[PDB]
Amino acid sequence: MIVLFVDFDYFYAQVEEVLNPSLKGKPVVVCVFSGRFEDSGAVATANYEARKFGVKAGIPIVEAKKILPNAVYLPMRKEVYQQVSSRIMNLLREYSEKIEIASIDEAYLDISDKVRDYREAYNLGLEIKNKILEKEKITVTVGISKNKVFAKIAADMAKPNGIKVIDDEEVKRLIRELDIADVPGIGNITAEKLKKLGINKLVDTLSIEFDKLKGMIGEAKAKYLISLARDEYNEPIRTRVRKSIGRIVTMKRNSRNLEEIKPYLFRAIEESYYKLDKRIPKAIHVVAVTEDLDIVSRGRTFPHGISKETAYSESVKLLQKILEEDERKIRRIGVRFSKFI
DNA sequence: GGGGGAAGGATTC
DNA sequence: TTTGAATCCTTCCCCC
Ligand SMILES: [Ca+2]
Ligand SMILES: [Ca+2]
Repeated sequence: MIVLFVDFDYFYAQVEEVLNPSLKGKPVVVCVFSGRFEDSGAVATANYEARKFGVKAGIPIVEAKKILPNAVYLPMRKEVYQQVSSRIMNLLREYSEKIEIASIDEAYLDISDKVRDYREAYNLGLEIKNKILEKEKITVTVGISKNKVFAKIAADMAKPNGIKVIDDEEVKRLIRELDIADVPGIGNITAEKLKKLGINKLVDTLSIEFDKLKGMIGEAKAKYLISLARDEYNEPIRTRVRKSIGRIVTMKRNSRNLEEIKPYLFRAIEESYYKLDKRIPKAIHVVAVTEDLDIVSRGRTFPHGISKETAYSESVKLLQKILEEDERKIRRIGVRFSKFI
């Protein structure tokens, strides 16, 4: 199998630049404002000018403004980025029928039946890159290798505006020398636990005791890392169906007062249904963030799709159940819909 | 013992 | 560490 992964560079920020080129060269920070106060919320993403100084995905807006008070701060316009994204993906479906859209700015192309060797893969890469730069003025990074994971790792090493192949020889090497925390799917919480087992490289999972690994990171991740270590990575390039849609919102102030919360909940539901757009869910879950930033949710599943009225009544019950089973005040309330027809 | 599916906390981005 | 959106993934429970 030959895999070509495409990762759009600092995507949200890059899109704002394209729609307004005068932003080029300037640090641009795309933000998601929470509303509890002035500048409340986190940064979704920033261009490289802003990242050189620490401003990156996740840092509070307030802190980003302390570092770069004159940077350009823009509100997240997901709808716009999604449309630009869809056009780019469609350009990609032209280089292969077997494409997996892993997210708004990532896609995996199984190009076996399109190229014979990496040289030809690399060259198809350049085509793809140029086509996107020309057509949309968006720079992306291409990763090419034997499977989805190493094709992603190839992109991670070459971004931004890069292109990199990782052949079978580099893979065997990476299995030995790559820091495990750089393995797609392994996050901070799993990364640290792996350090607590003497595991820093993929190869290290082959010596530990399975039941010990299984019971520390989980049977799924365990089996996952072992398969990569034995270089037998098992999971093809399939489509991908967004399986859930929701919305969480922040309230002006905390409270466990049903009538105070309802307006927010109902707003979450309306926005949620706007996105559903033709998709009929069968399950609904209500989500609440307590005053001490703890998450709590309660959902229910039906044998038929959920009309908006049912969604309306059912969410009050779920919210009430929550308020009942938890004594803390609520800070944020949201809903989530899934199991579509 | 274990398939199958809901539920809801945990973790990844 | 805030701080949103979505999936991951143990776990509980019905029941053969
Ligand atoms: Ca990207
Ligand atoms: Ca991304």
